[PDB]
Amino acid sequence: STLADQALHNNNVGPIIRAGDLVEPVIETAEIDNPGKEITVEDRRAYVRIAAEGELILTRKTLEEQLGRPFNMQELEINLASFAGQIQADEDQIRFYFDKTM
Amino acid sequence: STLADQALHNNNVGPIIRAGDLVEPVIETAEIDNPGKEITVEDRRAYVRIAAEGELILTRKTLEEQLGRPFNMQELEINLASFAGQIQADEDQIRFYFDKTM
Amino acid sequence: SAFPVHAAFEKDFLVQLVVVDLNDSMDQVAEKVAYHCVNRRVAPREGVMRVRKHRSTELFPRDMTIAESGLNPTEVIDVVFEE
Amino acid sequence: SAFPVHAAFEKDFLVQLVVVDLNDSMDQVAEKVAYHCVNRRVAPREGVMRVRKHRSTELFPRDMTIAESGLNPTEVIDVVFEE
Amino acid sequence: AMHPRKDWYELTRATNWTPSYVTEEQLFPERMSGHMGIPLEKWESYDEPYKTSYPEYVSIQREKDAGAYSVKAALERAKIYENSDPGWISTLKSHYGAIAVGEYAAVTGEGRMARFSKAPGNRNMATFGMMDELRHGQLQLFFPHEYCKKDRQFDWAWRAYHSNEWAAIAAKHFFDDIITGRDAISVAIMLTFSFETGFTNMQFLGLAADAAEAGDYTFANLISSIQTDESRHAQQGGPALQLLIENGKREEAQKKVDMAIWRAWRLFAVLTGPVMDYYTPLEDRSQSFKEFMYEWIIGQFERSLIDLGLDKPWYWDLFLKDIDELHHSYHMGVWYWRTTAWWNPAAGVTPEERDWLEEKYPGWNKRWGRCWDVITENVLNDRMDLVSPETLPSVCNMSQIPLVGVPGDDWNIEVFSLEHNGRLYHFGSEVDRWVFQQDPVQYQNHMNIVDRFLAGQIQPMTLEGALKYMGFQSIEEMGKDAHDFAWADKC
Amino acid sequence: AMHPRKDWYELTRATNWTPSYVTEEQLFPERMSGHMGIPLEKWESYDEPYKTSYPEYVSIQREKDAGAYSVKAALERAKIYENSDPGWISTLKSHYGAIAVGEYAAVTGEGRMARFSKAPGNRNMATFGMMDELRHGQLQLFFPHEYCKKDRQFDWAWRAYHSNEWAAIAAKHFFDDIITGRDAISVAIMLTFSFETGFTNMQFLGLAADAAEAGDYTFANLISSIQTDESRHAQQGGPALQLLIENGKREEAQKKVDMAIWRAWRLFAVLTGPVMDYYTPLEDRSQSFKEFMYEWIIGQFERSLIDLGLDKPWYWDLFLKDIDELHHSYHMGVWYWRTTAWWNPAAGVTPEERDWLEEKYPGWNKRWGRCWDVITENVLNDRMDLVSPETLPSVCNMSQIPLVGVPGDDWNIEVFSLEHNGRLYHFGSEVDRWVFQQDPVQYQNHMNIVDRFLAGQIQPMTLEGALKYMGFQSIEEMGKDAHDFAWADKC
Amino acid sequence: SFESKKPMRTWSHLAEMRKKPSEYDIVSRKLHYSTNNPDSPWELSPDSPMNLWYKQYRNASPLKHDNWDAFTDPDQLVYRTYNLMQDGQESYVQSLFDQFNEREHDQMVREGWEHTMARCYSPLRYLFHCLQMSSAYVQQMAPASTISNCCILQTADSLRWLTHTAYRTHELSLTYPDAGLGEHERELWEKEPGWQGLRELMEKQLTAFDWGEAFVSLNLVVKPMIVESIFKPLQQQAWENNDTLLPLLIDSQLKDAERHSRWSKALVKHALENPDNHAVIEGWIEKWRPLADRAAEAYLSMLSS
Amino acid sequence: SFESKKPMRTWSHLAEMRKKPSEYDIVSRKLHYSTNNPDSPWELSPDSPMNLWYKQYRNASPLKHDNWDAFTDPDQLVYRTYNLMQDGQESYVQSLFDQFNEREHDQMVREGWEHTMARCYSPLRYLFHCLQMSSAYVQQMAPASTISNCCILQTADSLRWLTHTAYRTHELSLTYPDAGLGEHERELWEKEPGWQGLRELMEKQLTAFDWGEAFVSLNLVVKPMIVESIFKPLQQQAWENNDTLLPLLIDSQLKDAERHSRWSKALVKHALENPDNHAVIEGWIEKWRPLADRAAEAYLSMLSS
Ligand SMILES: Cc1ccc(O)cc1
Ligand SMILES: Cc1ccc(O)cc1
Ligand SMILES: Cc1ccc(O)cc1
Ligand SMILES: Cc1ccc(O)cc1
Ligand SMILES: [Fe+3]
Ligand SMILES: [Fe+3]
Ligand SMILES: [Fe+3]
Ligand SMILES: [Fe+3]
Repeated sequence: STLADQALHNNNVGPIIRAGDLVEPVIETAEIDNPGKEITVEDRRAYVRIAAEGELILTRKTLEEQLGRPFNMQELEINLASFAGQIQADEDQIRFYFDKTM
Repeated sequence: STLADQALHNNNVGPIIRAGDLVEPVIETAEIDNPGKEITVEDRRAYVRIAAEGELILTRKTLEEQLGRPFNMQELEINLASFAGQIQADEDQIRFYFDKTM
Repeated sequence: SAFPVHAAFEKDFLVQLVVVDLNDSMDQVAEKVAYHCVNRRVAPREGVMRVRKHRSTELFPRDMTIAESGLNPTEVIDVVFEE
Repeated sequence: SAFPVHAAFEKDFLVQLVVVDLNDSMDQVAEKVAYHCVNRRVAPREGVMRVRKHRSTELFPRDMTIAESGLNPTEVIDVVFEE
Repeated sequence: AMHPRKDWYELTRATNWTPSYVTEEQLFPERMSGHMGIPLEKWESYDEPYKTSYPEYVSIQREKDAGAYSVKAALERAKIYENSDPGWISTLKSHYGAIAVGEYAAVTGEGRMARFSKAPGNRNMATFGMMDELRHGQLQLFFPHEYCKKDRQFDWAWRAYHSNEWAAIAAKHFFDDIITGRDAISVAIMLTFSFETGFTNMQFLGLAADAAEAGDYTFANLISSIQTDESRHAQQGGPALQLLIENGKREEAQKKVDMAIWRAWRLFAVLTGPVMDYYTPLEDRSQSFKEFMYEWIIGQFERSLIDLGLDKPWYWDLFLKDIDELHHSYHMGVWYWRTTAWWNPAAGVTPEERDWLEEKYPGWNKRWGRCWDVITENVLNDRMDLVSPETLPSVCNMSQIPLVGVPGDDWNIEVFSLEHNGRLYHFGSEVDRWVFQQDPVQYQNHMNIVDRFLAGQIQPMTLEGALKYMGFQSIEEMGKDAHDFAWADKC
Repeated sequence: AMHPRKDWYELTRATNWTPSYVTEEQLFPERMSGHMGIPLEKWESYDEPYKTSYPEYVSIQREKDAGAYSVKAALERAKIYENSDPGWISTLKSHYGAIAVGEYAAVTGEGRMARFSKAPGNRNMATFGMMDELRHGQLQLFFPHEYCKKDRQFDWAWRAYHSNEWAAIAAKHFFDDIITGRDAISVAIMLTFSFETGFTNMQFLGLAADAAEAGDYTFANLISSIQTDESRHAQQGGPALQLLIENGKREEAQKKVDMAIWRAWRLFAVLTGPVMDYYTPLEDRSQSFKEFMYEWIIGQFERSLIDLGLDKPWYWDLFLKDIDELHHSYHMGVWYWRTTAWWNPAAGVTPEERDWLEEKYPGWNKRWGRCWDVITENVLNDRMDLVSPETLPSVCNMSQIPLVGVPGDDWNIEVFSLEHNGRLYHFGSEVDRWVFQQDPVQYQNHMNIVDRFLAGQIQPMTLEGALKYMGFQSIEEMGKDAHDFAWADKC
Repeated sequence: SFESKKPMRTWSHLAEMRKKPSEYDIVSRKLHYSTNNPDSPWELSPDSPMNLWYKQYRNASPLKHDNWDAFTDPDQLVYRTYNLMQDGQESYVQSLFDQFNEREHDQMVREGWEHTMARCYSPLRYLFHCLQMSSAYVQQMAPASTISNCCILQTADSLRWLTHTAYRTHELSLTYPDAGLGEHERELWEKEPGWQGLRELMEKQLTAFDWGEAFVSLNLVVKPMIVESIFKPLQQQAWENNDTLLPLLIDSQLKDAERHSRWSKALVKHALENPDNHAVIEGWIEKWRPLADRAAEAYLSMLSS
Repeated sequence: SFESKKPMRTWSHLAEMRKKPSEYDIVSRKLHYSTNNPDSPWELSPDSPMNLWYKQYRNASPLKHDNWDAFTDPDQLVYRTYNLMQDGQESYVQSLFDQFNEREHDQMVREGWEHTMARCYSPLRYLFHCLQMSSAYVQQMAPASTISNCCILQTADSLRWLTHTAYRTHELSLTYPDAGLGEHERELWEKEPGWQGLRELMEKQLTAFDWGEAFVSLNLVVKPMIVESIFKPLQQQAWENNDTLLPLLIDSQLKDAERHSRWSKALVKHALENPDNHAVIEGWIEKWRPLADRAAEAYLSMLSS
């Protein structure tokens, strides 16, 4: 249960992006829009688990620049297969976050 | 040149359908809409060459029934990668045909 | 006289329905259960097979019958080897 | 004194640019062409290499030079073996 | 110009009013609404975190489907059916059979909320939820339909829920308990929170990873697209839970979550466990079942549950032990009784696979390996009668899955029994018994397949009789070893 | 209600009028229009058989692209680049380099017709044609762009037409002759009829078949989608030809078709021939190059040409002989001089492959096999200097491709030379010389790469100097044996 | 003994069709397994609360047919084609909103029209949400998946109308901030006489739990009344007040409304294969018509004031 | 000696950008290889007829810039996004056509309006086709692919407008079969005084072969004149004659028109980086304005009659 305890006591938040054209742009966006946070990426081929500690923001403006084509925030739903953390989303950005620190 | 002569002296007309959801329905449609004509099919995996002697008709009504969903004739363009014969097309059907008999 | 029980055989992975007879001795019960386990998922071994109510410590006497045992139909038993 | 010709070597698959010398004998021309063909795409063989204008029937004399041949720069020659 | 959603969104959910011509309780009856006496006014605090609006929905869902169907069309000739490992094909058969018509049933759970939830935002998000589950049911009938002409087992994508096949009964007993059989708030907690944020990621994304490794992009692309919808409508449960907690109903909320998670666990252990650790070819196992559980259920889901203010379930330690053990026994059972499945279980115990299992589950060879040794010996000696059953397994009165334990060197098996209203029930865990005791009226007169067999409802009382009762319409439909025992050539 | 296209279509092409403020010849100058003196009124008979209208076009093309991009996205992780045979990767590099920016050039051919054709229906269909070629150019830059980060040779999808690399010059000399360098009617006949109904099927559908066998569905799906557009806009040529014939211009029409078909043939023989018979892995060769030629060029295209009332080309028998022979020599050349290509040619002469070649081309081993024997021996003996050239090949003044013949047991090679305006030109066939003689002002002062080398335009005059002139910006970009001679391990 | 059978070209339940099964047949037909066992709709205790609910309100409905599953949506819509259709209609409406806003349409309406909109239009969000709730109830109770599917799409359409109304209420309030737009609709729905007939109608309709009565009251009584007495009169009023957007918007909503009427009428036709059903349906229509008529009269009196 | 280089993240010509290349950059930039060799635009004899044409009408244009390729469409449209945008706008227009036809819009226009449409609207198909031809010419001659791409899309938009006009001409003729709709437009274009200024303008513009003069006359003179003097006055006339469809249609066409003006103005800005270009552009505008003004006056006089 050491293993289980350690797995539970994480503060990882962020998007799980399904395989497709949003994977690389979302990783790059996570890096740019969260300076001074380490972004972790786990590649499972069909999806990529992208995370930061405590909070991870993706802005529409940055994602549009990294994707290279016009992009509305709601379109992320086409490729947002899951996420860790609670979510707060509007037309300008999405925030993945935890209220508690474990 | 026997081989070449024989290849040239054909009267085969009909659609070449690219791999996708239109292959089976077009074959079935060719059979139904041209009773008393033998329909030949050559499967090249990326496309299928479908032919009859002299004339081959595909009607929108039949293709819609064989496809199983609403269908306008012009949509065949999404999957009509090439064709043998001259073409006459309108909203109700497409006709592949030759003027000459070789 | 058919008497359904649910039986767990020692070293097997599951509990199975085994229909025994009201008048079967525990020795016979054990054999009827063993039929569905030994040489299927459980290696044969030396020793005397015993029957006990599931998770119980007390073993039924070898000669005791299902009728004499007080067991009710569809109750769970274990079949185990003497320690 | 550089003299470019286009040469087709017997049993090879193409014509190549070979720069020879105005004063080269046909024997030397043949060797300069052979360099780019024999043991590359053409098996070596016994026999005397000869030079002729492309598709011509007449062979140039072995000792004749490019200057004496009347060939113009960038004209096509064949290098072949005596029949 | 167009005005941003944030400026008008509140009006779309400004739809609660004070009833005058019927009573509030008549309009929202507790048995259907599950509001726990919390008055209408309190429900207006409900705030769905993953919003959409109708014009955005139809536009985006149009795009999602165009992608799913385009990929399917483009890959029809990729020879998946012909060239795939048979274990992978069985994984498809299992999935579509277990899932397609259950998705369609989830429309009803969403509908229950759309009509009976007192929270206006919930009623609207449930409307998109109804639409999403309609999409999922239709996709997961359309996709396998082309394989009907290849294999009668694919008929079960449609047939399974219409049958009394043991696994279909386990699926229906679960879904009818958490989706279609309870009030709107129970649905919000048990379906949208517990099942849909908790477990479905295992089957729709964990399995997608294996599908991608196996080179089945039609399937990986399909189920990962489906999960993008799940990720939105599953967000109805959290705000409900938070509202219940704020209104003095934490204990009630916690019990519902605990029940739903355990019920989901037992079902996923029998469906997803064997797929991930045995059916999927070894080379395509992105992670083990346990590793995926620790990623999705412990690392993600349980951490989210704590963040929202709930507690780890009372049965935490039992659950962890189960993750190490249960699916190995479930797999063994499904395979030994393969003839009752509509898919072809792969044994998955070649020496190379047994080494992997030992690495992922230290001690495996001294436990399940002991039984697989006996089975393997019988196969190598052509004693095929000893690899097919001549009796029924005993079945849990809650999960509808057979009662199992740990075999081999440290044998341990426990059945948890209960006398109730003149009847003897048997459960495969302390938690399953506890679930029954939480709400006996939901379960008490249900008869499991073994109960029916003993009561004379299955005639004749034989293997063949049971197979007919389970809805098998021809011999080809019954499950066989995925590789026709060709794996023995590796032993 | 909406009115059917047939009821209003005529008004969309009722756009000819009689000029009053400038002359008809000023508005449609012969050098740009190519109307051959046929008056405006006669052109109104032009009737495009494959119609579309603007609203249908944007709707359908939206759907076509959604499919192409969705498939690409879904298969990014299919390991094509990593797991494909290197011969297949070279096929991609060759294709995108030879095609992408040429598609964009075809926009100009379509534009020439949209402005300068006297036929109103032609001007409208040419407008959709401009749009189609824009699509094709953009698709075929977008698709390879992701591989830039993997391999500098993919840069040539963009760079090739900006270079003086020998194959890029061959491509540009052809496309500038039939697409961008002639009047609108010549474009209609040479591009839309001859090239686009005749030959492109080889590269966009024949190759798609091999791609599907090779398991590259992103590519097969892409190029087959592209060809659906080709099938529509290519239909501008037939009605032009029929109109020319009706108006006493059969001889002129026939000559243009004959010229274009031959020019296209020589280019496809060097591009598609080696791909189909050598680069594509043996297991993925759906048919041989010759078999595809007999399907697409003889069985389909030539039969259509006869149906429209034209004659078989004068050079028919020469063409048939060429199909048996030319591409084998072109392949040998491209491979021996591989360092000048931007792709990595695969030799394709393992014993298994040589057996296939012998079956598909009886006598192959006694011809090309003789040279491959010498090469193979050198490779097996590590005499690598003998497998790289130390001089330039002689180059055709029309096709810009080296001058070849049949090697081995029945050696035969012929160069067709011509003195013209104080200069000596060399052609690789009777037909190529004939093409030059049809229109010397188009060609007479063009210098091929060997002409430039001899005239001092390429400095220094060495292999390295030529490679720099051809635009190679680093050593990794120059072509090598696809398998690093690993094929020798099969010999 | 079992028999050996070969693969079928389609699902076993469709294998007997003469025609090749359509997309609609494949993904829509015979999906409610809850109708298989009359004693236990759901796979639980036969007397579990939801089993008792279904046995009473679905299985025991006086509206009876031995094969509800054979029902066919006349439009044969599936999720995929619904979204194609509605993305089309909704893109059109959104384009109208954009263009009319650019042209400052709302500033040009007749004096006082904003007050009529505030009183007679904006509170429609309540009515449309009632239709949405009610449609969802028919969905969950209907005895065939092909029937429920029509109800799902109708629930979605009701939310579409609700959302139109919300958007326009907000938008109008930007030009007319002192008319109570977006502020007073609950008060009007609750207290304004012109809304009380509709509110009484819907509160009562929402408590008709028999699936058949729910369907008849909703789709054969309430919804046709809304077309005749709300939608079309609003268009007429809009015309008289130089509101040129509302009539185009309502025309789009009416396309949905006619579609709901088409499938409903098709269900009635199916039901009438059983002669007993005419009196049942007619009885329910006669029961609800007075409430529907009073609702319409009160609304129209308000719109006329 | 050669140097060893590693893979680039993008095309070699974009590798020096700071920003990650967009879809637009990847597929649009620096595609005209015909500008690489000033002596031989095309890979043929340097004095081949088309080489002489390009050397005269492109390379020798007095409109000069050392880096035309750096031009950027302000909208950064590619084929893919153009079709998304236009399928949206065109679906909207087609929906308007459908709905207004259902409502019998054409029967309700003011007495005699059909005659105004026949004379002043239907012959626009000729003018729009001239714009289409002219746009195609600028496409083929422009010295950068990013410029040509804007012209391709503008050629397509011109055909879109032509097609609108054809459809409506036919549709109007169904209600008014005795007004010459669909029959007399060529005669009007050729002979009616109100059309002669426009026809003279376009025939002359179509024979301006210098790429720069073609661009300036088309996009800076003719097209803005059409917006001011044809499109907007037709909307006003339509309003006065109870034609409510035409103004909505023209509003959609005006979106395309403003887009053409946006890229044109962006090209002018790019060109003006070279000070010499102001006098060249200004000179061409002054040259063509009188023809454009006379065209407008004649048309307006006709529309007013
Ligand atoms: C991705 C996303 C964007 C907006 C939103 O409201 C929800 C989700
Ligand atoms: C496929 C098709 C249909 C109509 C038409 O006009 C052309 C082609
Ligand atoms: C069976 C099912 C139901 C709902 C869901 O989201 C997933 C699977
Ligand atoms: C290079 C090219 C041009 C046009 C075309 O249709 C295909 C290929
Ligand atoms: Fe779902
Ligand atoms: Fe769900
Ligand atoms: Fe093309
Ligand atoms: Fe083309």
